[PDB]
Amino acid sequence: DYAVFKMDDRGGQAFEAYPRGTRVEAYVSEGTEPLDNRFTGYVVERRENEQQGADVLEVEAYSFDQFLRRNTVTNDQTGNTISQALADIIQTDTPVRFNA
Amino acid sequence: TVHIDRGVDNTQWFRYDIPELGKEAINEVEVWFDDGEESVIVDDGTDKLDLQDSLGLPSPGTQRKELQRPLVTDISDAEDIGRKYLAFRNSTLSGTVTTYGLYDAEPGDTIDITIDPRGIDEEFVIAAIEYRWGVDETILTVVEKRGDVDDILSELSESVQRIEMQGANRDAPKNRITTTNAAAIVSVDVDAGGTSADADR
Amino acid sequence: ILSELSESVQRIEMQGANRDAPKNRITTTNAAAIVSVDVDAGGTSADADRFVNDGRNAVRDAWTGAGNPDIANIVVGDDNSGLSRTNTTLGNQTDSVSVTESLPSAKVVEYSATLTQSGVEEIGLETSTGTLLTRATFETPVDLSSDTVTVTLTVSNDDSVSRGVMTNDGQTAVRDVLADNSPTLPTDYGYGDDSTAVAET
Amino acid sequence: TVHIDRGVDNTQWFRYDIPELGKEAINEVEVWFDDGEESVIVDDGTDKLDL
Amino acid sequence: ATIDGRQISESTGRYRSDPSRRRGI
Amino acid sequence: ATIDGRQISESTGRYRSDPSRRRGI
Amino acid sequence: NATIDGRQISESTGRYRSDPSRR
Amino acid sequence: NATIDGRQISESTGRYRSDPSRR
Amino acid sequence: ATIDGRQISESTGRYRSDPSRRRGI
Amino acid sequence: NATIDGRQISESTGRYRSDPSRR
Amino acid sequence: VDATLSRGGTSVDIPLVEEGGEILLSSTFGKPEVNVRKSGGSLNPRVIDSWSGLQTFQLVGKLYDYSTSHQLADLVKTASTTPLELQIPQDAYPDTVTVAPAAGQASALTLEYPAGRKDLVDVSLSLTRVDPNSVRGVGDQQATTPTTTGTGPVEVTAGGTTVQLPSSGLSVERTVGRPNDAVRRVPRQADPRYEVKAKVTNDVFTFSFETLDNIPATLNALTDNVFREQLGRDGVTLDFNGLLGLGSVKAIPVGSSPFRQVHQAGRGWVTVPTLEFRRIYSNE
Amino acid sequence: VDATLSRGGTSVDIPLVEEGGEILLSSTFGKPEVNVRKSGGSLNPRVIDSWSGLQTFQLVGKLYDYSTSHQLADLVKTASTTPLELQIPQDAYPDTVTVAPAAGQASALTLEYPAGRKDLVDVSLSLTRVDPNSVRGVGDQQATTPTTTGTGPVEVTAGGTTVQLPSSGLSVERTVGRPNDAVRRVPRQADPRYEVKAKVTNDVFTFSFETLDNIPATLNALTDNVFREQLGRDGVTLDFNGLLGLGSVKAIPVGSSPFRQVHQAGRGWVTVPTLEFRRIYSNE
Ligand SMILES: [K+]
Ligand SMILES: [Mg+2]
Ligand SMILES: [Mg+2]
Ligand SMILES: [Mg+2]
Repeated sequence: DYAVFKMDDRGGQAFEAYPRGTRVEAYVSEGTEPLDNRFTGYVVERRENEQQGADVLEVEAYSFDQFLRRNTVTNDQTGNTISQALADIIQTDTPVRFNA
Repeated sequence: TVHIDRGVDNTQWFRYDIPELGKEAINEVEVWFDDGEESVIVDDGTDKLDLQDSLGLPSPGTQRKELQRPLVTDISDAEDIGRKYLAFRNSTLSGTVTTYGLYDAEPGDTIDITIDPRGIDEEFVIAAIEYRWGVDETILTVVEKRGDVDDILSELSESVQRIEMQGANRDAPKNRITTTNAAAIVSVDVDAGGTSADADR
Repeated sequence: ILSELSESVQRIEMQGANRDAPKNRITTTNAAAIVSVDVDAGGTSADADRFVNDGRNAVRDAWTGAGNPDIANIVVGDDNSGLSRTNTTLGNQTDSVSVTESLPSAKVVEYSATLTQSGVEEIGLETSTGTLLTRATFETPVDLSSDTVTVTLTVSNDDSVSRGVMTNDGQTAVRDVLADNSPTLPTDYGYGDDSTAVAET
Repeated sequence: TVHIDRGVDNTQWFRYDIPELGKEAINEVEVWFDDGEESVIVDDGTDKLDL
Repeated sequence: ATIDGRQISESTGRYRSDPSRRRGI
Repeated sequence: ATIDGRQISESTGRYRSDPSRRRGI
Repeated sequence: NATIDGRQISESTGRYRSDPSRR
Repeated sequence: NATIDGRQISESTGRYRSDPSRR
Repeated sequence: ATIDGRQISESTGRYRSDPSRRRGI
Repeated sequence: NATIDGRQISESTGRYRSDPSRR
Repeated sequence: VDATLSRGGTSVDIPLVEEGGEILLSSTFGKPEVNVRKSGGSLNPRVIDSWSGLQTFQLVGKLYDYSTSHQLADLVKTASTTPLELQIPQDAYPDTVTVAPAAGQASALTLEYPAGRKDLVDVSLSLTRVDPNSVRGVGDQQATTPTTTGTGPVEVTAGGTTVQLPSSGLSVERTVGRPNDAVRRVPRQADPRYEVKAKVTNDVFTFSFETLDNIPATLNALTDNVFREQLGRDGVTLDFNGLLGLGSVKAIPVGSSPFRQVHQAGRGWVTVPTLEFRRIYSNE
Repeated sequence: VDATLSRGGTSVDIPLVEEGGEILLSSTFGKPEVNVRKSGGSLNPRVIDSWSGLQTFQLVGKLYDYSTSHQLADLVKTASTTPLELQIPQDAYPDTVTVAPAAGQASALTLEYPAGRKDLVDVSLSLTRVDPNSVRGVGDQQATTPTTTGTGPVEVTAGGTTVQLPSSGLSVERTVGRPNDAVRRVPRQADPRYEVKAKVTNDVFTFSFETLDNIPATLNALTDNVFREQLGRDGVTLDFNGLLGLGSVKAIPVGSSPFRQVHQAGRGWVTVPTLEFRRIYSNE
């Protein structure tokens, strides 16, 4: 899961707001409907380039599925039910909240 | 050791593309060493804690890689392997700046770059330099250069090579075969009643 | 395609590993001291200053316990060109004078000398061995006539480093490295368990 | 478990690109296991006979 | 309209590698 | 005309991978 | 305006242009 | 004249054009 | 204008492989 | 009509266009 | 009556006068940011309107002195975060609109100094309406037209040779624009955001004349020293010597058709329909 | 009066005569190879000029002989490394210049044979100036116009059916060019390099006429046999039968609009504004 935001910048002022790992949320509203938080993630890339006179900032952000992806099973669930395994793995090997 | 006196003043750039590249960065490496018989964790605390506070996670935001270097018997060497892995994956500025001239400039040289629209006013190391005739462009890569698909491919290629060459006795008896090459041309001339052939094979 | 290859390579990479192996740990920690240079030549501030790579290395080598920089001379010159980290010498040295050392506060040291020299474009701090620590340049030549040159070096924490800090005592030590003033150089390392956020104090 | 009540009516789409993807597909997998000392063949007879 | 193949391939590299970076390596 | 690098790379993905699918993996 | 397989490759840069000076 | 991320993807072929026969 | 994705990918393959060829394989 | 290294990248869509209503 | 264009303390009045049935003001209203669906299974497309609109003003008029014309060129070309304000003397418009030079255009301002006319300059302005509170920028670049008090001929200097342009049929046009400024869509305002960029502008001088005597020498000197030479990083010095109150500019002929020599049947002279110079770096 | 265009022993004098105040000779000077910076932190761009310029000659004139007209077409279309040399009767030009047929164009030469106008051919020539010493290539390809001495109608043969074009309002236009030749920038000198390529040229015949009698039969025969058939690798035989001294050519109509039937209010006949044929492979 990823998001790309495109912004105008001046004197690199907005570039400084998006260090790697900083929290980004995207909210959406159509018409008079209340804001829905549609994406939460962290910045992985900030890019600023010359686009025909414009100073264009791209912010690229990844989300929580990265933590399941970039982690490994540490202890062995041989002789566990899938229930017991899910509990063990998520609580030991991932930084996310477990709820049985 | 070297500085380029003719900097890139605000009037002397005409295109730039300056990112922070943090796509591939991780904060934990575990290196297995000896005959896979001992292990070391290289632990970037800062990045884990920052991801926790940022995202609101219940525990430090671990992102991990596992390596096996089975010929390494020294723990402090295994640390260096892991440290090197983290360092080469870290977030860095890696911008392009487009200017003119600078034929004397080399990678490893330092240069002053001022770009007011970008709020840049710094002395930078040149990572790469590219000269284009025709469009008459000098393209500076500053701080660091990173690849794209070639980075993925080279990392895989090196890994494959390392696993392929395991168990090879490097003190093995050498043998040699010589590739050599020679050719004879057979020319054909055909004459029939004083008339030469128009084509022969 | 790449994911499948990568997933395959990783599986073969880790194949011989004992996952009940003895585990060891190395922590990656990061801190920085900013040293700020101010140059005053008879009431005129320098337009630019660099703490040169030689000066950075002098402080680095001193921190390892090799030996403190012996700051001896203020050197003045007649060339404002090519100011960089990479400067090992003044552009064109015209005069040299022995310093008086003052320590106005913790974290700051002042070197000052009385000097007569026309057309001063550049000024520098120099050790007994000839190592340049700073170079500063003026946009317009300064005529000095028994005028006091002051070079002020101020030590500070780099507040951009997340979750690490150089303490007030550490910044004082860096000052004492520059001032030859018996610094409390690194001799030990500690680990603890209080998680209260880092401060200079 | 969840249904999006709104749907996509014939007036609500405005571009589409629907393939059947089948360039990766194979019909036999042989797995070596137990330090490579035993093997099992997984056999998709349908695709083999259809080809 | 003559299109430079080096320019296209070098410009698009960022985007070609991104799906892979999203998935680990 | 400004061309979106994401859309070029995303559109052409099917065609970049096909030469390898033609050869197995 | 350019397409690959019916999908637009033109970037939706939100930049205005307006009629040149008449002369 | 076409750009990706502000860089030109047009080749600097040094080939001339000059305006056609008037008719 | 309609652009053939096969033609772009076929034409540019030359240049997509060069960065990796520069680095060995 | 566009070319990379002399090869046409335009698709040979066998699709007709004909002149618009005059106005 | 008369239209005011101002930026802080600087103010220029443009008479908005023309002959007969000529267009003095054109205002275009646009929705460039509506998505109308190109396909879908209905007879008629679905749409979405979700962004700021376009308003463009095209002003035509005449100026009665050259000094004001140079002030107008300077006012249009200047990079500043201070709003450029336009006052239109017609009831269908509000008293002040905040404007940018035309959003992506090389030619926002055209000034023409036609032959046979004195103290009478043709003005064409293209302006884009922007949100008054969304003028955003960091940089500040005061434009100056070089001015002097002479009477002398227009002189082109390149490679140590000076060419005096013929006075006969001599007509001058200046185009000015700021194409590197970004005018950008905003979600729920009527008007777009103006990103003022301290970046390269458009400034072009176009001359037309008849070459009547010393014809080979005049044309050859120009073509030898300007067109058949490599000018390097430098260019032509273009000196007006006080004609129109203008001074010395550094320039280069750009592109495929900046100069043309025209020979007509039955005529003993050469026409130059265009000699076109773009202003280059010298504002250090 | 006359301008001479020559290549070795072949020489064509073109009268350079026209009516009233028509443009006989246009010369455009350019610098296609100047790099003007599109952006940067200056008000005015930095530039670099490092390559050859461009000089283009456009010659309008008349020829008084159809034989000479065919020689001019042959001369322009021929691939040869022998310089094409142009002599212009005006003092602003050097006595001879080396030329290429217009660099990228399908239309370097237009020859018009209008209705009325016996022994008057309208000539338009576009030529690019090239370095006399930098004419490079391998192959010679002599272009021959097929010539014969008949009187007969213009005949169009396809699939064993022959259509005779109406004499009424008949106009012929021929267009010739060499788009496959490279005119290439060189550093450090005034004029570009000419790469002569023994490759495909442009040769097009356009007809305009009014179909007065046997209207269905005449038009149907052309449309049914040329436009509604597939012609394959072969094409149409276009035979002039000695009109303008021309003979038999193999051609095909190309594109969206090579042929038009025009019907006008209150007229009892059909106008063909264009019938356009391109010459196809025929040399062995
Ligand atoms: K001390
Ligand atoms: Mg033979
Ligand atoms: Mg300082
Ligand atoms: Mg001391």
